[PDB]
Amino acid sequence: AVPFRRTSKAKKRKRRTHVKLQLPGMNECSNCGEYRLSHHVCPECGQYDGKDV
Amino acid sequence: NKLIDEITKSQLNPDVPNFRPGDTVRVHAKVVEGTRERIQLFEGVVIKRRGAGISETFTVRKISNSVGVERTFPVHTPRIAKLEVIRRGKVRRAKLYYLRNLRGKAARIKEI
Amino acid sequence: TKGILGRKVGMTQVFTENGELIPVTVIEAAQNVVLQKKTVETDGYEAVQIGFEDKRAILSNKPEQGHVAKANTTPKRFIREFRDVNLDEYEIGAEVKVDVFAEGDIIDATGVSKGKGFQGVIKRHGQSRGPMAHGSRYHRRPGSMGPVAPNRVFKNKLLPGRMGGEQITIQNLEIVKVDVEKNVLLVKGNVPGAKKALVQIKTATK
Amino acid sequence: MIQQESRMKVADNSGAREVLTIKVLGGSGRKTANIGDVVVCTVKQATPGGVVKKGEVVKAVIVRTKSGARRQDGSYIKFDENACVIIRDDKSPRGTRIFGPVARELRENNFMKIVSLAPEVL
Amino acid sequence: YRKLGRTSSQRKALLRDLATDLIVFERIETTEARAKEIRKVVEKLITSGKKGDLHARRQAAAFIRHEVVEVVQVKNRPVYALQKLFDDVAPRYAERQGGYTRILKKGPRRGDGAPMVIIELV
RNA sequence: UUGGCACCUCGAUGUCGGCUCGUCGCAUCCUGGGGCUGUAGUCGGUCCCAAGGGUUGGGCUGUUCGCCCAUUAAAGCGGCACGCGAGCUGGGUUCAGAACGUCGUGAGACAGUUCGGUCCCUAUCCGUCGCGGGCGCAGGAAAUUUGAGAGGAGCUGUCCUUAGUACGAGAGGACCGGGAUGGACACACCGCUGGUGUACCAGUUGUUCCGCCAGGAGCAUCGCUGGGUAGCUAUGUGUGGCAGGGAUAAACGCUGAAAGCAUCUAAGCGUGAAGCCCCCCUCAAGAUGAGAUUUCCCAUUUCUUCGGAAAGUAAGAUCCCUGAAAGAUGAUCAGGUAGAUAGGUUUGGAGUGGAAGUGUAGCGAUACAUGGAGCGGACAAAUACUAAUCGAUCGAGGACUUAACC
Ligand SMILES: CCC[C@@H]1C[C@@H](C(=O)N[C@@H]([C@H]2O[C@H](SC)[C@H](O)[C@@H](O)[C@H]2O)[C@@H](C)O)N(C)C1
Ligand SMILES: [Mg+2]
Ligand SMILES: [Mg+2]
Ligand SMILES: [Mg+2]
Ligand SMILES: [Mg+2]
Ligand SMILES: [Mg+2]
Ligand SMILES: [Mg+2]
Ligand SMILES: [Mg+2]
Ligand SMILES: [Mg+2]
Ligand SMILES: [Mg+2]
Ligand SMILES: [Mg+2]
Ligand SMILES: [Mg+2]
Ligand SMILES: [Mg+2]
Ligand SMILES: [Mg+2]
Ligand SMILES: [Mg+2]
Ligand SMILES: [Mg+2]
Ligand SMILES: [Mg+2]
Ligand SMILES: [Mg+2]
Ligand SMILES: [Mg+2]
Ligand SMILES: [Mg+2]
Ligand SMILES: [Mg+2]
Ligand SMILES: [Mg+2]
Ligand SMILES: [Mg+2]
Ligand SMILES: [Mg+2]
Ligand SMILES: [Mg+2]
Ligand SMILES: [Mg+2]
Ligand SMILES: [Mg+2]
Ligand SMILES: [Zn+2]
Repeated sequence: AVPFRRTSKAKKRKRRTHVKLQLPGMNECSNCGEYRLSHHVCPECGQYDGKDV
Repeated sequence: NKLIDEITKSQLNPDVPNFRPGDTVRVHAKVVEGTRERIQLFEGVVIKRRGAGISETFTVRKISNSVGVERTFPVHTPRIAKLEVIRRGKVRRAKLYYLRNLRGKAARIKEI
Repeated sequence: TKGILGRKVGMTQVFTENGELIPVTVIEAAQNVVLQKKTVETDGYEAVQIGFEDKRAILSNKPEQGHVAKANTTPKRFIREFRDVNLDEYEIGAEVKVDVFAEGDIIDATGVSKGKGFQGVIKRHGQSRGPMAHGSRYHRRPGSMGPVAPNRVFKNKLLPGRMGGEQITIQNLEIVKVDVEKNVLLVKGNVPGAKKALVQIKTATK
Repeated sequence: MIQQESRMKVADNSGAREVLTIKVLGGSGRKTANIGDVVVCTVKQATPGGVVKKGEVVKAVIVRTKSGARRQDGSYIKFDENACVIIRDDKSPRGTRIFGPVARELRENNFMKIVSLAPEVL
Repeated sequence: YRKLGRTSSQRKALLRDLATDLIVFERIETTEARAKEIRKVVEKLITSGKKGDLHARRQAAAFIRHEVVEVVQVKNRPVYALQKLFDDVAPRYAERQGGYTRILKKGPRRGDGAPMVIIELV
């Protein structure tokens, strides 16, 4: 039910070793020349990097 | 499954006539009594026909000595010498389970 | 002792000559090749390594290609070792057909059971529920974790957790039919795993 | 599929009309009795002037059940109700007549006198 | 099939609403889970449209919403979503076996990070 | 156990019985082995070895206990805070109400009874069960594995035969051996029998809607009702505890002195338990003691006086994307156009049970025909129609010593 002891700084920091974000999966487009998520449409060009819209 | 169809195909009894739930059938069932094999007639209404291929079963209901008896058979069992359709019933559904709660007159199936 | 690898196709039923009706599992076992023979001199134990199903090149790597090239065969989906075999039988690259078994042969079927995921003690360990009424607030729970004295829980207090996907051996299944042109075994009763599951059929240890 | 407290019609000529199952015989923790199994039972309803009387503790063989029986040929039999026949320690009925159909399983369990007396054996 | 955080009746209403939106607007932005369910339902409506007969029209009518798409003018009569499905949309997929929709991934929505997509006819 | 003492706890160590979950001891209830018997046989008695497994469901009472009914091979006795209330119950007890008997002048009280009476808590740590990430394992990889070590399993009835033999005056009635078939328990699986099956099919009520009719839709527990696919399932089905081996316990012996005999013991040989160790099933090299086999990649560039460093890569892996046989999430497995991975489409299938429209008959409700029709989630096969585009990221260059070949 309740913490028996306060958690130390070290123990708190160890617990947070895995609380982090991953870098987004992205790459530079050819037509745009700017970064985009793979398998997404590129807004810089304004369409899907390959398939024109 | 196409491979299970191919493997079981040889065990499909082609002598099996066309019957539906509601039909009155006479099952000529082989019966191994003591030592010598015997034919016991079981005549009743087909209550249910379920499953596919070699696994297809049907159930025949009769009232024997004022007690409902249901007999369920594999369609392709070789322990059925002959299955003859005695009369074609006019019913409105595939499973005649409502017959289990009806006795005489109320349990009559109209013939086609 | 003979052995083969097949996929579970599914279950059906067959009428025996007697007239009895038996449930069977259909095991398809096409494309079993002998890949490697392990000896006491080289590996420390006798075993024959059998590769089962053919696999597209782009699904195989160079290490795999190099290992099946020794047996002049294509990459294989499943590779398993058989111990207690006679290595004098089995040439490297030889096919292993389902006619190594005969109708009436008693076999052991080994496979991975179906995955049920996270399961409670009622389904996973067959424990009893608490009462559902009479004021009970104890239905599908694991029971006392143990006595007080040892200020801790003993090491096989059964609890919820991931359920199936374990290796299982069913012992003493009768082979009911062997169809070589279809590479099919019919085994009386059921064997572990979903449809399409690897099944290792070998001669009964007993 | 008969257990302790299951009631059964008595398919015979003895006084008993209805029995209550006290015990399935043949095993320390045996839950359920099927066609051809012997149960110990008490008589709950009796026919006035019958041989077997109300409150009597008797043995009975189950001769038909709603939970029926599977047969080796892959066929099944199910009846519309659960009935039993009161027997002696030798498998003979206390009554002289058996009423209603009776399952062929009795012949295999060696209840021959019952099978002979039955109007139909399915 | 997906439960989309909705009861059975709520989910049928949602599918009918989105299916009609895609037939009427020909391109809509929605969540990925919704789009992956909509493609199944819209492609079956277009199949009905291609079948073209009264029985198929009435199967579609049981599903499509009674929405006015436009008012065309001969007198000015409204065009209903069902009419657009059988006269405009279906006929333009007469030589295309299936695959009447496509889903373009867009990016996460600000207020809830929901992965948004364009689903469009073609 | 009934007690004695008052040492921990009164800034709380919840107290009876039951439920759930067990685990341990052996002073053994059953099953196994054995000695003695006032052991003819069948049954027993008593003692020794033995803790592997097993050890029932009800009636009464809050009960524990106990008596009883019916079984069973047997219905063991104890410990674990009289095991287990941050796991449950709350009938009893130990609160406020009320009443009876009784005691008390009374307020009230009990070697007593009776009816009623708030059971809180989001898990920090260790522990337990599952599941990932990191690094290690003197190069980097992909598979296949050995098994130190661990866990699981371990129960038992009845019938037939041997044989109405042995034994017995009869009555009765075996050992040992051989067979069959159960109970309970476990594991797997859904072909069967059933259950469920809220995006399957049908019937049907009320009311609202789709302009009306017809045909449909909404809401009423999925409105209700009758069925039901995949999946998940037990009450369903298959299978298991087979048969062994080694060493032993109690015990029985052989040979055999000490002790010219005798003596199973001192030297030395054998027999001999459901028990021990194997055998069977599962996990297992973080087994840092980091094992083995097969196969793959190779010795790159620029720096660093030096040791070493960093930066492109190889084999290979990942991100990302389509998913399910997998799944809380990670993971696992199937795929990513070197394409059937999913959706669609086409053809099937199960399932439902005869669509709409039209026609015919009927005054009509309705019936019949067209036509096993129409519909048909999740099942099957084909088909590249839609989407798995395009990218990126990580990932060796192998220390020293000695010996042996060489
Ligand atoms: C014969 C009994 C002996 C005493 C019992 C215990 C005690 O006082 N328990 C409290 C408990 O009350 C609640 S349980 C309702 C509390 O949650 C629990 O922690 C705890 O305080 C109460 C029942 O009296 N003492 C330490 C010794
Ligand atoms: Mg699963
Ligand atoms: Mg229970
Ligand atoms: Mg509850
Ligand atoms: Mg401790
Ligand atoms: Mg509703
Ligand atoms: Mg003192
Ligand atoms: Mg304190
Ligand atoms: Mg002892
Ligand atoms: Mg009571
Ligand atoms: Mg206590
Ligand atoms: Mg308690
Ligand atoms: Mg506690
Ligand atoms: Mg007075
Ligand atoms: Mg009270
Ligand atoms: Mg909790
Ligand atoms: Mg924690
Ligand atoms: Mg260790
Ligand atoms: Mg089933
Ligand atoms: Mg089913
Ligand atoms: Mg309505
Ligand atoms: Mg109308
Ligand atoms: Mg309303
Ligand atoms: Mg001597
Ligand atoms: Mg020995
Ligand atoms: Mg045993
Ligand atoms: Mg496929
Ligand atoms: Zn671009």
